[PDB]
Amino acid sequence: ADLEDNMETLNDNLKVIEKADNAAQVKDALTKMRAAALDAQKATPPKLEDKSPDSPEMHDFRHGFNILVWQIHDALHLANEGKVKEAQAAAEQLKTTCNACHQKYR
Amino acid sequence: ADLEDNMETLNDNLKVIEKADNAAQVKDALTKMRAAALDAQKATPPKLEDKSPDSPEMHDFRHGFNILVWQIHDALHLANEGKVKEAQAAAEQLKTTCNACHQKYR
Amino acid sequence: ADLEDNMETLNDNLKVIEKADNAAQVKDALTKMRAAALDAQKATPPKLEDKSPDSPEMHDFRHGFNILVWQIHDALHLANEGKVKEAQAAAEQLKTTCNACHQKYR
Ligand code: HEC
Ligand code: HEC
Ligand code: HEC
Ligand SMILES: [Ca+2]
Ligand SMILES: [Ca+2]
Ligand SMILES: [Ca+2]
Ligand SMILES: [Ca+2]
Ligand SMILES: [Ca+2]
Ligand SMILES: [Ca+2]
Ligand SMILES: [Ca+2]
Ligand SMILES: [Ca+2]
Ligand SMILES: [Ca+2]
Ligand SMILES: [Cu+2]
Repeated sequence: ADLEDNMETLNDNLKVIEKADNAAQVKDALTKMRAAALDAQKATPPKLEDKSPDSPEMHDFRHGFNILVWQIHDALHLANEGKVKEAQAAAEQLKTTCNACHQKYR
Repeated sequence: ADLEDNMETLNDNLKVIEKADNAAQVKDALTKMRAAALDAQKATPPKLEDKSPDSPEMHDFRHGFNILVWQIHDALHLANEGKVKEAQAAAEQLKTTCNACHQKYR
Repeated sequence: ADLEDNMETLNDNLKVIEKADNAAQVKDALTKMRAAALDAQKATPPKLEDKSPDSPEMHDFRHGFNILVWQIHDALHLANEGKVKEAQAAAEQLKTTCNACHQKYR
């Protein structure tokens, strides 16, 4: 997928996670987010097409998904255990990471 | 290790995983695959020696191991739990990822 | 944080882990190490300021944290399970990875 299909996959599944009722549904939505975040790590954001492919800011932009992918990983494991409320809370606190990168390059 | 020693480590341990009987053996072979996949992520594939070190295709080639390393991670956790059959099935479905990258740069 | 604040976070938490008594304390210190190791992956080490931003040695330097981040991950999961002694032993065997990179670029 391209960058914004991924971004609309991170967002849709955030709402799904906040509204889910069993482990399976949270586990399902986080698994999608992780694939999306990894695929996103390829792309070149609009704001940085006018700069060099290995701009430091292009490296800052890839590092931001590592933070994100590692927090989906913790969230996912809570879900695999069945601590649904804890998994829901972890997913909710991802918006810090989404919106840190957002104000830089969005 | 170099690129093809790693590739022959991914392959040998695939057969090992498909033929194992306890959690320990699957866990052992997947742990080897993860080290191999990470070490592989360094290398420069033959097909891309004649292109620039930061070719997009050299970045596509490193991204492919992330997909791979993250699916070994799930497989490994099933094994740590003891769901041997589920871990065996996850390892089997890695060949999609092996052969996606393969037709591009192998 | 900058590179050496991260390095002094990896070190402080190593001692903390070796001296902890419950799962929670090990889990706490490893979680800090993982954030530190990821943040460190950005930086450019002193020894390699006088070389190109995408030196192979600058790529070797980022690969070293993957090895490190993936071994904190295993350690952390032992701690989440409550195998404190096993988690303590995993953290102790990280110094191989710390000191492999150290003799290259420290
Ligand atoms: C950088 C490391 C980012 C992280 C982490 C997240 N997002 Fe993101 N986002 C980023 C960029 C550069 C852009 C602009 C891309 C563009 O096409 O203009 C975006 C955009 C979005 C969007 C809008 C999609 C669209 O149709 O325009 C959404 C809905 C979005 N981002 C959501 C989102 C969520 C929920 C995140 C955390 C889970 C998240 N993003 C992380 C860069 C980055
Ligand atoms: C790219 C991201 C790859 C992934 C993921 C996997 N492989 Fe791979 N493989 C890749 C390249 C560029 C090459 C050519 C390297 C060369 O030395 O010519 C290969 C090669 C192999 C081989 C052959 C080893 C040899 O002696 O020539 C094998 C056995 C192999 N690959 C196996 C394999 C398996 C089982 C994978 C999934 C677990 C896998 N590879 C992933 C690139 C990539
Ligand atoms: C490279 C991939 C490294 C890994 C993995 C670890 N360290 Fe490291 N370390 C690295 C460099 C290039 C440097 C020099 C940076 C500098 O500021 O000079 C260091 C330095 C340290 C330090 C000293 C901090 C200071 O105030 O100078 C410490 C205490 C340290 N490193 C500890 C440490 C530990 C405990 C590690 C494993 C858990 C570890 N490092 C990994 C590069 C790399
Ligand atoms: Ca949209
Ligand atoms: Ca609900
Ligand atoms: Ca509901
Ligand atoms: Ca061979
Ligand atoms: Ca068998
Ligand atoms: Ca057998
Ligand atoms: Ca110091
Ligand atoms: Ca003690
Ligand atoms: Ca004590
Ligand atoms: Cu895990």
